[PDB]
Amino acid sequence: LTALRHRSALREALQGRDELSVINILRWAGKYVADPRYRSICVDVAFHLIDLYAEHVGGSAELATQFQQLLAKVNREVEKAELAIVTGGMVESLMMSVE
Amino acid sequence: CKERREIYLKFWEVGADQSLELVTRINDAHYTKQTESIFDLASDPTSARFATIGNDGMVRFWSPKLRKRDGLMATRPDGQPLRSWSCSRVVPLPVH
Amino acid sequence: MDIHRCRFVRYPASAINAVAFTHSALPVVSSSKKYLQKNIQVRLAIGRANGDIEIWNPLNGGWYQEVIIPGGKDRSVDGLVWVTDPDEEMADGKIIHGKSRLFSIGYTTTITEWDLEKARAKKHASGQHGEIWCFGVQPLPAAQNRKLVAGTVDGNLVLYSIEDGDLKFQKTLTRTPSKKTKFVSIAFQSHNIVIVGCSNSTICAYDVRTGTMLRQMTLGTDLTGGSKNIIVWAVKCLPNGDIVSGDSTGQVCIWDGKTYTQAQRIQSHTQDVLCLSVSADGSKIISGGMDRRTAVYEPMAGQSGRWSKVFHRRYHQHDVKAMASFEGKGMSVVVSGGSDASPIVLPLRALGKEFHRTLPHLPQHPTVLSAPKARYILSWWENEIRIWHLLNSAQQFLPLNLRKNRKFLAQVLIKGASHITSASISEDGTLLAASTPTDVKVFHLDPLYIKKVNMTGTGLGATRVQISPDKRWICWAEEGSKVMISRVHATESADGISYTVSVPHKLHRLRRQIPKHILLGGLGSYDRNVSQIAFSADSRMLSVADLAGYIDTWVLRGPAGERWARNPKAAMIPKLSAAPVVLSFSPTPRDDGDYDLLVVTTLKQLLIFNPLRGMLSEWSRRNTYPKLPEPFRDTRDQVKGIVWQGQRAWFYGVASLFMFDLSQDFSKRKRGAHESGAGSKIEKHSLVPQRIRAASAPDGTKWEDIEMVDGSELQRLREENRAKWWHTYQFRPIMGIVPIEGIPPLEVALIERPLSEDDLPERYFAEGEWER
Amino acid sequence: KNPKDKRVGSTAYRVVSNGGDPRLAPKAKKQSLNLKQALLRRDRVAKPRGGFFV
Amino acid sequence: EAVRLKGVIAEAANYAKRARRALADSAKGKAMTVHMSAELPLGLKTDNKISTERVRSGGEIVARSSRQIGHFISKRRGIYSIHRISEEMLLGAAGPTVVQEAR
Amino acid sequence: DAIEVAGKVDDVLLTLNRLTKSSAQIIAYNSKMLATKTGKLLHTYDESPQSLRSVAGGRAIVAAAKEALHIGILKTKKLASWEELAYRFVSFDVPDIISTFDIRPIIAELQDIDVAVGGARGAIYVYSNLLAHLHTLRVGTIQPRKYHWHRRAVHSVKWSGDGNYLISGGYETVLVLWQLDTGRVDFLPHLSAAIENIVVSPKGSAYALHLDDNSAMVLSTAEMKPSMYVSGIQSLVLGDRPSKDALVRRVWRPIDEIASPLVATISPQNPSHMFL
RNA sequence: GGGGGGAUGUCCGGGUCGCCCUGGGCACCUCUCCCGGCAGCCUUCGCGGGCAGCCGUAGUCCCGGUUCAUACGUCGCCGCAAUCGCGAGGGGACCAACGGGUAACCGUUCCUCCAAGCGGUCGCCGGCGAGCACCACCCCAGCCCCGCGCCGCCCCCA
Repeated sequence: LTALRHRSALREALQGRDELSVINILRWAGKYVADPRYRSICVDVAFHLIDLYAEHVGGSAELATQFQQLLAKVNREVEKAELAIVTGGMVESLMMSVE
Repeated sequence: CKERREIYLKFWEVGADQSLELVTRINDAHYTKQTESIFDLASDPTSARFATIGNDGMVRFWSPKLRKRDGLMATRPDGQPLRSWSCSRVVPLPVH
Repeated sequence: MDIHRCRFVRYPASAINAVAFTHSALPVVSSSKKYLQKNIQVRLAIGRANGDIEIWNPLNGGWYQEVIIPGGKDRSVDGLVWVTDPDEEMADGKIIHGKSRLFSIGYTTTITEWDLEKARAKKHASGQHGEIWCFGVQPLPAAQNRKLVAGTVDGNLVLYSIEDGDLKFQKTLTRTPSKKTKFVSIAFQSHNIVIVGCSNSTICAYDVRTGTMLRQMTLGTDLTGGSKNIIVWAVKCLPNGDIVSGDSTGQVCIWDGKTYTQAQRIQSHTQDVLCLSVSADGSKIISGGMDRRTAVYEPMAGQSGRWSKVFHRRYHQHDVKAMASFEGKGMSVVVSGGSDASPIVLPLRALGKEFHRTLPHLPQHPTVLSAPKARYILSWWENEIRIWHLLNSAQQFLPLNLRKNRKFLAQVLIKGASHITSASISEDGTLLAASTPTDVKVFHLDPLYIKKVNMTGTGLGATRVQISPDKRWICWAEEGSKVMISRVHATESADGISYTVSVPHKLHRLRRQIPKHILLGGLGSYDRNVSQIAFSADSRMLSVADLAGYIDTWVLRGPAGERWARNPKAAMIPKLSAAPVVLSFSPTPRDDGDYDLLVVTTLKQLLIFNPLRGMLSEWSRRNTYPKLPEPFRDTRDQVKGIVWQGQRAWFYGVASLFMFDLSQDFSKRKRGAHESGAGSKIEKHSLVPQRIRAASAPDGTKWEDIEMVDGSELQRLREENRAKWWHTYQFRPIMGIVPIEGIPPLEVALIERPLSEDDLPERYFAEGEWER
Repeated sequence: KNPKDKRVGSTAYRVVSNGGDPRLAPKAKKQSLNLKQALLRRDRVAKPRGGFFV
Repeated sequence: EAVRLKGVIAEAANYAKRARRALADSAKGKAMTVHMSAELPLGLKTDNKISTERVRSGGEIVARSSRQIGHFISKRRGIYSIHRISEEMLLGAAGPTVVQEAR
Repeated sequence: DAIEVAGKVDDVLLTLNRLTKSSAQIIAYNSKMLATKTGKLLHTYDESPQSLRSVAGGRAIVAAAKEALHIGILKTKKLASWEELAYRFVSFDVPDIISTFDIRPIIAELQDIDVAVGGARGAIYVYSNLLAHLHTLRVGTIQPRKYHWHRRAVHSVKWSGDGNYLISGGYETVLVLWQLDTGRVDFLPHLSAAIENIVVSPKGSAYALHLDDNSAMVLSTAEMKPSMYVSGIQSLVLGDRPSKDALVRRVWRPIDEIASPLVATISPQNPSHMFL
């Protein structure tokens, strides 16, 4: 995926998919936002699949539920990133209290 | 695109056959809420120290150390130890 | 005019399996022997995978789809062969042209000669063997002793006789030694030397006299990977003696024939070759294959026997399964047919000099009907008739309710295995009629409930069928040429209306005057099959027209004392210069008791008759063909049909639309330029150059252009006897324009059929050829 | 279709069957038709047929 | 909560602006697929007007020919549509009234 | 070129000089005629002229206009006197925008020529027999053989020795070779930069390429290996001749510019070296 | 996009009441020049300039509804060094989401532990075996595919 954003063909790579294919790619995405080490690239792909396959979510409700299970991890992915900075401030001026 | 800027820094050694080899790579040498475009780099003319300034505003000072985690020194298979640079110092900058 | 566009009628396409000219070429004459070469009947026969064999007339750029004969269920075609005798000379030097017999193969052990005069299969002939996978006629040097060669799956070359109008399997030339060789492509380098490409990567050369084996040619493994059998998909012969063959790697090979060995290989396509063509002088090579792509190749200057590709291009959207080339009466073309249902024709001598022509993928007949009082629309194919009711107008809606507005109302399926040639409906939609080549059946409908009105007297089918607007007469073109009518009687009872058909009454068509050499030569008594039939708006007058241009009409004399007699002015009705494509009575009545018959022939000849006077209407005497507007004069589109208005008539081809005011009179495509029978010339980007300027006078100010070549009194009278017209092409795949009710306003259904990959068969790819 | 034959065990009683094609057209052999189909489709694979569907 | 609803009202205003563009062109008579009911399309997508430029090999661009533009308006057409002509069209002045089935 | 003025073969110089911007003129010179700086005007043509080459000797010359081509055939034979140096010219439009071209002279006479021409669409037209096609007012129907492989501009097209291979290279860093005896292509696929130029040895042995990153490679045939290797500074150059794909309005039109100074360090402990 | 106009259709004070208008709402066709590009043709080496310019929108006689893709030289085995992954099976949370059921709750997906075992990447100053041959011809059995006949079952009427 770093290769396909670097040679700019992620949009080509994802614009021709089908129901089951975006089921699999969404399943990978929803599995792998949670790692921040590739969260950027994953959320780029997530943006693209939103641009590309949000139309037939009512035509296929099992993918709407997959579209939901995208959020169903993301609504606690706000809390991981938030509580990160909540912990992220808890360290920094304890370092200041050293001096 | 200014969000999706990707800025590598790589430390390299050179062999007398003009060989350029990696020793380290840092993906984030200047980071705040988003990445900071790193402004300048300079060498200490007396020591192996590289200072650099970025959009963070901090100047960071990097020196090569020996790869040795818990006393086990990391040697290249020919025997020589693995050198690796590191942020030896950080200096923030007061702004007006 | 309120128009309802429609795309839910999934008219299924069919893969063209055969393209077949009745002549590969004609001997070239000058302008002064055009009168000799005028009466030569040249046509193109095509077979599609639903078993449909259809004949078109080239018309030197016209390409009018003459006839369609569909075959039954689980019935396809793959081959097609014309058998034209050499031209006969009568005792006084009159010419009788060669009677061209049509033969086909129906994926059987049987070869079938077809009769197009009675418009069915004439004869079958079957040998005890495998299934024939290529066949063709022995060429000409004997004179009256010609034969058919057919290769098959087990191998055995079967040999049929064709003379005295007979089609009988004679004997087997030779079978392959292996039990694993399939005979897949046939050609003939000489009268007695036959060359057949064959499944085990071979091209075997035999002599037909004693069934002997001249040689074998070999083909390697496909170094494209596995599947180590090369499939010799096609062979063609150059007229000078060399042999060329297309293969399974997409390559093409060139073979010296006097030693039958290969001089050259060319790597051209990426997937397989499916068809080839050679110029009639033996100069140009054409190769069409399943990369939806086709190439042309020329001989290298200098080096003998060496050729090279000039270029390639995608014309089609699916493969190019079959093709046929013609070079005669100044028209050098090649017709290519595949599976995207659209024939594509190319110039040979002006290849890279004129644009191609995409013929309509849809049939000539519109095959769309409407009971406008019932607002029922109708379309039939292989065994079924499909009916939609619209149940609402357009001004009521003038989004969410158009889906309920249309409705898949009904679908009836015919019994047996035949196909519906034609159909007719009553104006109120209570009477339906389906015509097969085997029988004709009527169905009474009550708003549904459908009952089968059973027909007596028939048993041989019909080609055309119309029902009178007053629901009293049913007429049919039986076996193409035989017009026959039966009265239907509508008896009421306490349950409702019921209908009983009388005996079919025959009405004798007029004995036309044709010379005997024309009656014998060509396709013989062929064009006498009729294409268009019409009752009047009151069904007191009947009129029929054939493929020749003749029109025979009939009057209805009342006293059931009603019977149809001949109109005496039908003799004064003259024969048309072209085949009439559309004819219709005017529903707006006249004031003298006569009718007004609007006719358009395939040269776009628009005119109108006063048939009881036996003459043209005065408005047609006024408005001439030079008076006709140029967007109608230049269309290259055969008029599919007409819908009437009060003072207007709305015409439609396949991609064109017009409306004319018949009350009024009237005041880009080039005209005087001479081309082949396909497309207009190139203007901007062609492989040939356009401006060739020589330069004398070294200052460069004097140049040269090197050409690249190998009724005044009548209009006085017609003006002393004494606009509103419109055209568009913004509805490209029109298959039906049918009126409905609910200069007057009318609603109308414009049903189209765009082609998709979904309708198309799917493309298969191995690992290498993966298209971008 | 054609009526199937009734054997006594030794003899095969059959009604003769020739009523299918009066004058229309010969019924194609789907077996050989599939042979030619695969012979085109030697070892390739097709494309995903449509777009977004089950 | 403000950032959550920041996002939603941002995209809502953007899609409403593009919908003003598309329904302006539809009232003109360019026959685009826009929504007809009083509820939000799940795809927040609009039919843009056809790019008159056609990208060719290798990167060169020629303007789109009217033939392919008509091919593109044809593929943008739907399954069933009432396409009423006017007498102002018949004389050549104004345009039609198009109503396609809600897709 | 080298021609026989009366009985002595000497060097003639053909100068293509613009008279307006969209037009130019070709003028012949001897040594003494160039010394007196007067010249033999042969042809002026008015369609944004690009170039000119000629056959060995002086039988045929060829001017490359943007979309057309001009062919000059020397009217007299053996060139008895100097003053009878006249060339019959015919112009004709190539269907693509002409980038470059090469010719093989079909030969002790000059019996014909075969011309390959490459255009920035990525196309090669080869014309088989121009002299036999234009020697004959009326001419027969001419049609080149089409060869499209490259997506971007083609930059350098030549013939292989005995002319059996159409050798070429352009922007896409692939040395491409049309087979010309069968329908195959053979390519040395991944060069370091765009192929700016291709040239051929006197024998069929050695190819020499100029490559867009200031480089030159001389290879031997079917060895394809660097037998003579030279590279230069490879700096960002403001191009005198701007670009060969800057003619047909790409999505990004490449512009000769320098938006930043070059990054470079001389090596200490070895000041003879510099990284850039 | 602006600045502006001539004209289409429209409501609220309205007017002798009609041509419509002013005051508010206005959407469009048109004209106007200033926005962005695109071309050509002279100019000068070029830098630049000039000239008469088109387009920013829709359906065609046909028809560009096109043309376009990146190499051989050798493979297989298993060993070393760094590096990552999957996980059979056995365990936890019941967080979240979905679909049912009011609900209880169920189920599905998910989060995570332990892990039999298993690969994958680069560097091997690793080793080992072998190169047409993963072939030609032929034959016999075999997986798939497809064709028809025979049964087995279920049918219904009987």
